[PDB]
Amino acid sequence: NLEPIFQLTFLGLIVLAGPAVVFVLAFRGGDL
Amino acid sequence: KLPEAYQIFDPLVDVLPVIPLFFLALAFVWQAAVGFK
Amino acid sequence: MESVAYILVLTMALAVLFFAIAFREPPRIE
Amino acid sequence: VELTESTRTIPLDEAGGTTTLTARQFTNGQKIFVDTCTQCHLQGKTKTNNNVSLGLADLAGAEPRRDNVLALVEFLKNPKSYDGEDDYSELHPNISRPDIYPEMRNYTEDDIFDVAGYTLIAPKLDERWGGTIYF
Amino acid sequence: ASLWEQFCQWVTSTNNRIYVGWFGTLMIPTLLTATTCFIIAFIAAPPVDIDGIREPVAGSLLYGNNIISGAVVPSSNAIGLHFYPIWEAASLDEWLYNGGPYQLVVFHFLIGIFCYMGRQWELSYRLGMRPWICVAYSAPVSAATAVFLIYPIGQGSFSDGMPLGISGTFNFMINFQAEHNILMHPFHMLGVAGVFGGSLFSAMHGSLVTSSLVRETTEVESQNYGYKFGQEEETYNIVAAHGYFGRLIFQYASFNNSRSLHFFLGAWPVIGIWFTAMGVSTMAFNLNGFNFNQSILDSQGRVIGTWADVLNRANIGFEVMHERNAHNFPLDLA
Amino acid sequence: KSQLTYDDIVNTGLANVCPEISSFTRGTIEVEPNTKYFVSDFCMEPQEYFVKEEPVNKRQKAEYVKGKVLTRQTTSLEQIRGSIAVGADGTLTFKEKDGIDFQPITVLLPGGEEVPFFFTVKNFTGTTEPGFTSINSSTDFVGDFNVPSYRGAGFLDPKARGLYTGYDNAVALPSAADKFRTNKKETPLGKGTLSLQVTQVDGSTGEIAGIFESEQPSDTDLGAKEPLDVKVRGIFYGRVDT
Amino acid sequence: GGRDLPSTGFAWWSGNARLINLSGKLLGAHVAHAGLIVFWAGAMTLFEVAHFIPEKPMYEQGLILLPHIATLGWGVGPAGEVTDIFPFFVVGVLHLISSAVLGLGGIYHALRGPEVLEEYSSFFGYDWKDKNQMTNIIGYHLILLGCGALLLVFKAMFFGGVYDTWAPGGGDVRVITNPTLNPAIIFGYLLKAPFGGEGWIISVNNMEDIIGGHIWIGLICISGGIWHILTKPFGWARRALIWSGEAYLSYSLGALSLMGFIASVFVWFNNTAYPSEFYGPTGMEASQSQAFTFLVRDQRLGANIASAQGPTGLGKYLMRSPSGEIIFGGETMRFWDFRGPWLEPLRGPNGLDLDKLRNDIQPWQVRRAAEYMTHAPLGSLNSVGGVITDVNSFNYVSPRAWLATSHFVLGFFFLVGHLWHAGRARAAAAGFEKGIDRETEPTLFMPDLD
Amino acid sequence: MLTLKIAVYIVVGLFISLFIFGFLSSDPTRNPGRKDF
Amino acid sequence: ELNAVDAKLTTDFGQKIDLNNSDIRDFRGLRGFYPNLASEIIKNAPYDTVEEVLDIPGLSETQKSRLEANLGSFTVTEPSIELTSGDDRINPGVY
Ligand code: CLA
Ligand code: CLA
Ligand code: CLA
Ligand code: CLA
Ligand code: CLA
Ligand SMILES: CC1=C(/C=C/C(C)=C/C=C/C(C)=C/C=C/C=C(C)/C=C/C=C(C)/C=C/C2=C(C)CCCC2(C)C)C(C)(C)CCC1
Ligand SMILES: CC1=C(/C=C/C(C)=C/C=C/C(C)=C/C=C/C=C(C)/C=C/C=C(C)/C=C/C2=C(C)CCCC2(C)C)C(C)(C)CCC1
Ligand SMILES: CCCCCCCCCCCCO[C@@H]1O[C@H](CO)[C@@H](O[C@H]2O[C@H](CO)[C@@H](O)[C@H](O)[C@H]2O)[C@H](O)[C@H]1O
Ligand SMILES: CCCCCCCCCCCCO[C@@H]1O[C@H](CO)[C@@H](O[C@H]2O[C@H](CO)[C@@H](O)[C@H](O)[C@H]2O)[C@H](O)[C@H]1O
Ligand SMILES: CCCCCCCCCCCCO[C@@H]1O[C@H](CO)[C@@H](O[C@H]2O[C@H](CO)[C@@H](O)[C@H](O)[C@H]2O)[C@H](O)[C@H]1O
Ligand code: OEX
Ligand SMILES: [Ca+2]
Ligand SMILES: [Ca+2]
Ligand SMILES: [Cl-]
Ligand SMILES: [Cl-]
Repeated sequence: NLEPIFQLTFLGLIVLAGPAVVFVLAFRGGDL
Repeated sequence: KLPEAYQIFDPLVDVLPVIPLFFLALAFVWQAAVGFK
Repeated sequence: MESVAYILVLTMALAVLFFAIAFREPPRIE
Repeated sequence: VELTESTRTIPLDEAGGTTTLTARQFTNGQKIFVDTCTQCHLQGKTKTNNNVSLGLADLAGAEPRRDNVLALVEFLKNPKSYDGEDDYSELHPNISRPDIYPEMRNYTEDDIFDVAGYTLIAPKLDERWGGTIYF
Repeated sequence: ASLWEQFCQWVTSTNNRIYVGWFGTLMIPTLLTATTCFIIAFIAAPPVDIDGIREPVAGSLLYGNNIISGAVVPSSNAIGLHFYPIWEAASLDEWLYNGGPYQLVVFHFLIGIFCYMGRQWELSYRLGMRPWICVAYSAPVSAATAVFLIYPIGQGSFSDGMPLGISGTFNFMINFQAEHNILMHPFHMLGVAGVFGGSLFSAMHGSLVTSSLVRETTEVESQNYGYKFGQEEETYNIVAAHGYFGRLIFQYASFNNSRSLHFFLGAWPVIGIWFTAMGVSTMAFNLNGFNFNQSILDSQGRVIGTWADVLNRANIGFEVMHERNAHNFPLDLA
Repeated sequence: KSQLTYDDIVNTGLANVCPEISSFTRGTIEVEPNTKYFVSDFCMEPQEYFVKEEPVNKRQKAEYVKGKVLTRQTTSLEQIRGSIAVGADGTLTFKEKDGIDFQPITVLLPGGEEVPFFFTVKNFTGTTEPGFTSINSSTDFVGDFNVPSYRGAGFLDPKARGLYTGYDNAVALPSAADKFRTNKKETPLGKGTLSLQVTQVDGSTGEIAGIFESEQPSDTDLGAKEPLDVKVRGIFYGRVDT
Repeated sequence: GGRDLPSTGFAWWSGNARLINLSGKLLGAHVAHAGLIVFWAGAMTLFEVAHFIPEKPMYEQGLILLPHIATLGWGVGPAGEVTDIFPFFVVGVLHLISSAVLGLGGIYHALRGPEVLEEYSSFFGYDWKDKNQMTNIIGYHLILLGCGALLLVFKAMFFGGVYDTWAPGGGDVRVITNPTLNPAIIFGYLLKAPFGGEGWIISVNNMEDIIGGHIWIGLICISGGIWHILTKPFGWARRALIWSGEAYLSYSLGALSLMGFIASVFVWFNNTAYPSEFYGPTGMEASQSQAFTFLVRDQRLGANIASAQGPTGLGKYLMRSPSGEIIFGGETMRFWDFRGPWLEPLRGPNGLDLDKLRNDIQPWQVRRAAEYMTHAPLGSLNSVGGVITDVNSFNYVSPRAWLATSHFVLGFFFLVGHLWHAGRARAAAAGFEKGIDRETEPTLFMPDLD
Repeated sequence: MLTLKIAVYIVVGLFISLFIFGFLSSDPTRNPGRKDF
Repeated sequence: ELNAVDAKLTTDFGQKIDLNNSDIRDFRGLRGFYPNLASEIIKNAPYDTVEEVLDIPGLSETQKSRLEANLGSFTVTEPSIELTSGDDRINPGVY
């Protein structure tokens, strides 16, 4: 099904988001 | 099942309830980014 | 009469507990 | 071995006829079984009345015999006692009564055929099918 | 200076040989009541109709039991979860026949051990100690509560509580395995990790301290006399222990901080027993261990057995024989 | 109890008590000499229990010793349906048909012996003296009832020996497994004698109440022991359909 | 606010303790957590809806939130059949959207807003030791909590009603018109023994009592809130209690543990607030349903279910409870206090009625008993339903089992948290939470025990 | 049995009241540390 | 010594369906008997000879033909109360 593909894609987006926020805040000298 | 106008975002709905676990893990990720100070 | 044996060994255990608590070697700071 | 053609070859009628379920049909029948009948027919038993199980001898001893596909499909349309006497429509799940058995109201004739076929093929894959509740 | 104040000062006194405390004012009567009734019942109680089918079980020594087989039998299944004190029986003999001593002993025991936990906190407070010894003691308290209170509540009868005896305990475990597959429950697995690891670490810490004692004695005397109660100085070299252990495995797998080590020693078995207590407490509501019966099928659909299937055969053997006269219907629903 | 709900009697021991004819009258249920009267809700409440001690001597009188019931308020037969049949000679016949017509009861005798028995009125046929034209204070149904075995044939002893189930030998002792007479279980059918002496009749509603005295054997443990003789005294209540 | 061990004395694994006296950041942590709770409510509800099969019973689909909505009387009709999925969907979406507002506010207060509210406002600034203000906060929240209870009341009385499993003519949504205001009944419930046959407040068995309770609860909570705003803690309470943030946390942890144990028992035993048509049978119901199912079968085969003695001598199908009530035989004798809307028609004043059991059985009762018996809240951790020795083909674990097990575990670990924080609050108030001072170790000035 | 019930109720009520009035009687002050509170 | 049901098993009761003692599940083997006709037979027991299983009041044509077609599956032995008391002929505890 393309569903297992869409579920894993949404899950990958959500998984990357939080670490991405921390990474941007660390790279740009944010208030971590 | 979701109403027919929303059956599009069904794969997104199936992966939503897990996100607070990711919040708990993100606490640790941020601590590791700050070196567990 | 095995009941007597069982009660006697149990009583020995409990009496040892009593003496070990009431009459123990007093821990002293030296 | 694989799920051969002879494994899925089962009696269609009492007059000697035989039909072969496809692998898709066997899988579908298994799926409906697991979804609708296992709550009471786990491993071919009958928890609410194990005098009338899904074992091959039991299905064959009904009146008329239920060890063929068409009789099973009829039973799931109009269920009866083990002797064909008493009406069991308000007592056993069937497609003829969607008011009292809403869970079955979307199963088509092909689906009922598939679950009857699975019911007939499962006893050949397990010796403990249709046994005592604990066995 | 008032009489109530004088009594309060005596109760909370840290100079009593045995600390009493407010929690103790409850602990002492309840535990004493439980001990008296338990000893009297274990010696002399008449047989108890545990399964409520008028088939009394002899639990006491005077009725033919030995120490291993003797028990205080849980109260009748006919009672279920009903409160059954002495004053609800038409005679002490009816009370005994229906397993009243079990209810009295367990209720007083449960109250007593919760008060024991509170008392541990209380004395730590009066001694100016840190307060968490009671937290560690809450693990065995949780396990005892699971087997004597929570499991009966979930199953619906104090007859399903753990019997107060050795063979009675084994019966409980066997029946529990037959109906819940506790061996295949992950929380029991964490309990086994907790106890195996607790013993492992007890042996490891004891052996490492004993190995690293500072020379203080001669070879004619016990090395224990090299320690003096109340001494300022440490009696073993933690640095030597860490050098040995960090060479036995690798440097980073060894503790150099006694505080961190003693925390780990406390936390591991305590956490493991919390998990196992919660496991028993949740199988009280019939959320059982893993079921992998007929999980593996070949292509034709035939069942390939695994070790879980053989375990299931053992469980079925236990289940079909238990309470052999108590079931009238095909499914053991509780 | 006539106006009491389930929520008002539960947990109070009023479910094990016989109903009582309120209207204190000395009525009479008139009877045609060749008819049948149905009995709807027959209840027998046992109040006294006596067990015939067996003295070690063979010429001493046995005597009946009172016991205390170890079981609780589970001692009453109720909701029993019967018939009263009238012979041509004025004989009244009580014929219990069905209902909750048995209760296992365990009594303790002084000296620590537990005596369970199958308290029952199963298949009771009681007859009065010929010549009755009404059910009154003089009615006294006397007859025999069946006492089946206290333990069923499906029962299993602690070594899993039973009658149509279980082992037929002492499996714990393979070499001496056929030594024990208790390897053979039997469930012989016993007999009791019951008398129903009717003391109060309410003819306006067809109700009858009285006192009973029963005599029956106790449990034998699938034949493991000789049964004792149990005497049960208590009160009963019935309603006659006219 | 220090965010490291050298500045706070708290390690990273105890980092949230660094917020104890940072009221602004603490408020941010609280609002963002509330956001997590509301997010889970909305998202899990939408998951349940997307996974919901409308015709299949709710307890067969792993649902625990839609049963709560359906008990409130939204989206369901008679016997709990689903009329419209849209109300469940609406409930989920509104929680999901509000979650974002709370997340924003939390991240704002936690990250950007004032770390301490004391300076900014006298109204929102609190000191843990300021008993008047802490009681003010207790009061404002007690008034909102009582308002929520009255919201339940309003839904049950004026806004479509709630599901009454005990309704005549079958279970259905009912508008409650006469809630039990009688304080004797309402508070008598509090005074009932927590043992079999009585069940404390778990035995509440009619929506009129539940609704009258929530009118009392709303009234008492609103009154207590007003009292706490207009009063200050009295002397005895000022003397018997520890007045600190960790102390108040430990008090709330004790309360939460108590409520968790209570909720576990409630879902396990009560079928009024937790209707079996949504939550499945209680284990007591499943056992009684088994006894009943084989009562009907054997009777139909011609057995005398009244006079049939079992192998032990007790009646096979029917017996007497220790107080004499006519009850179902077998091991189910333990569940003889069970009350259920499909059983109670067959019960007379003395218990189960022979006339009713021989003439008034209905096919819906037999079907219900079969369904409840085969859905006994027994199952494995990997959701293999039925007894643990059964094979793998039945995917079912009761929602009652999930909810009861989960809330017992949470109640226990929150009791542990209460002990942890209560002992720590006591030691920290007394000044020895960090260890024993070497110079003034108390035991060095105490006499020997012997 | 009524005599025994009343005896048990009296004893239990006395012990519970003793517990409550004890932990109410300035119990936080009964420690070797700070006792101002 | 043999107990009474084991001795019964030594007789014809162990070979064929016994009209006076066999439980309702033993009639499952005859097509069209379980449950109604088996119920009526067990209800009108005992029987003195197999032939008089045809003289049960209220029996119809179908049941009479069904009984006559299976007369040779039937035997009659003395009613043993070890298989009848307590409605054991309907539910002996076997599922
Ligand atoms: C419910 C979970 C929760 C919450 C609400 C908080 C909240 C807080 N923590 Mg705690 N913490 C938690 C769990 C939690 N923590 C856990 C599990 C641990 C152990 C790892 C810690 C360990 C810890 C330490 C060690 C410290 C805190 C501190 C703090 C406070 C300052 C935060 C800060 O500056 O971080 C800055 C972090 C970042 C800037 C990284 C990004 C964080 C944002 C919020 C991510 C949000 C993403 C989200 C998807 C966006 C949605 C937007 C929109 C949709 C609404 C803050 C109030 C600090 C404190 O006490 O301050 C005095 C501190 O020192 N925490
Ligand atoms: C009160 C909490 C609660 C309860 C009762 C349930 C119950 C259920 N959920 Mg839900 N769920 C919850 C919270 C809850 N959930 C949360 C917080 C999330 C977000 C992750 C989800 C996400 C979720 C999804 C996505 C799905 C479910 C599903 C289910 C069903 C099957 C569960 C299953 O197979 O578990 C398997 C059991 C386990 C994984 C065991 C977990 C063991 C935990 C981690 C132990 C922790 C205990 C303790 C606190 C540890 C502390 C240690 C320390 C204190 C010492 C069941 C009805 C499924 C379903 O049927 O949906 C329709 C499904 O697909 N749930
Ligand atoms: C428990 C929740 C809570 C609490 C106590 C506070 C408290 C505070 N906030 Mg915060 N805030 C919150 C939630 C909360 N906020 C949320 C969820 C958001 C996201 C929208 C914000 C966003 C926010 C911003 C952006 C700012 C504040 C500011 C403030 C301060 C002044 C508030 C004000 O204007 O006076 C009182 C305000 C009012 C009386 C009007 C608002 C009342 C609300 C909006 C209506 C009722 C609430 C709700 C809709 C009804 C019930 C809720 C429901 C769940 C039952 C004060 C310390 C300000 C600050 O730091 O100043 C220095 C500031 O700049 N807050
Ligand atoms: C979450 C709600 C909440 C909270 C946190 C508080 C908190 C407080 N209240 Mg308030 N109160 C509330 C709701 C609340 N109240 C409501 C709704 C009302 C209206 C009825 C009141 C009415 C009220 C009055 C009239 C008084 C307080 C007082 C107090 C203070 C001390 C009370 C105390 O020592 O309790 C602990 C309780 C005791 C010491 C009493 C002993 C009871 C024994 C131990 C039996 C306990 C039962 C048992 C242990 C639990 C059984 C379980 C089951 C019943 C649930 C404290 C600040 C007092 C105060 O100082 O006023 C300002 C005071 O006099 N409250
Ligand atoms: C609302 C409840 C509540 C609140 C607000 C707090 C708040 C606090 N606690 Mg307490 N605590 C609570 C409940 C609560 N606790 C409970 C219920 C327990 C018993 C288990 C404890 C046990 C406890 C201890 C033992 C300690 C605290 C401490 C603290 C402080 C620092 C906490 C911190 O930074 O954690 C940081 C958070 C983490 C490190 C994350 C923990 C991760 C756990 C193991 C996961 C739990 C399982 C979870 C459900 C995930 C399962 C899924 C899995 C498959 C991945 C803070 C004041 C500390 C303290 O005293 O400071 C003064 C401290 O040492 N708490
Ligand atoms: C402070 C802090 C923290 C925390 C945080 C938090 C806790 C947060 C929260 C937050 C949150 C809580 C969030 C939320 C959000 C959400 C959202 C974003 C929403 C969205 C929605 C939507 C978009 C929807 C849609 C839809 C619809 C409408 C319908 C159906 C379908 C769908 C689903 C598609 C941590 C730990 C990290 C650490 C550091 C600090
Ligand atoms: C809604 C509802 C209802 C109602 C209910 C109610 C009415 C409630 C109430 C409740 C309540 C009424 C509550 C209470 C509580 C209590 C508690 C919880 C207490 C506690 C206490 C404490 C905690 C104390 C402490 C202490 C002590 C012990 C002494 C000294 C020291 C101190 C202070 C520490 C009903 C059931 C009808 C129905 C259903 C629904
Ligand atoms: C391929 C094998 C896989 C490797 C697995 C990796 C696991 C290691 C990650 C665990 C911790 C991660 O977060 C870790 O915390 C430390 C605390 O000492 C942080 O802090 C570190 O910062 C700098 C480097 O940036 C160091 O000079 C400093 O000595 C240290 O404090 C680091 O950012 C990171 O090393
Ligand atoms: C304060 C400390 C002392 C504790 C209190 C003492 C009271 C306890 C009484 C038991 C003492 C022995 O007294 C008596 O023992 C016999 C021996 O089994 C018991 O006898 C019981 O068991 C025997 C054999 O198992 C049976 O034959 C007998 O019928 C039965 O009643 C009596 O029931 C008991 O009354
Ligand atoms: C000192 C601290 C506080 C202590 C004060 C407590 C004193 C004890 C008072 C209550 C104890 C007695 O309470 C009383 O007990 C008898 C039991 O025989 C109960 O009696 C109950 O059961 C008996 C028989 O089992 C029935 O005859 C009666 O119909 C029923 O009400 C009463 O309902 C109860 O009111
Ligand atoms: O009691 Mn003791 O062991 Ca609990 O599961 Mn049901 O019940 Mn009886 O059988 Mn299996
Ligand atoms: Ca989906
Ligand atoms: Ca189903
Ligand atoms: Cl057993
Ligand atoms: Cl049973």
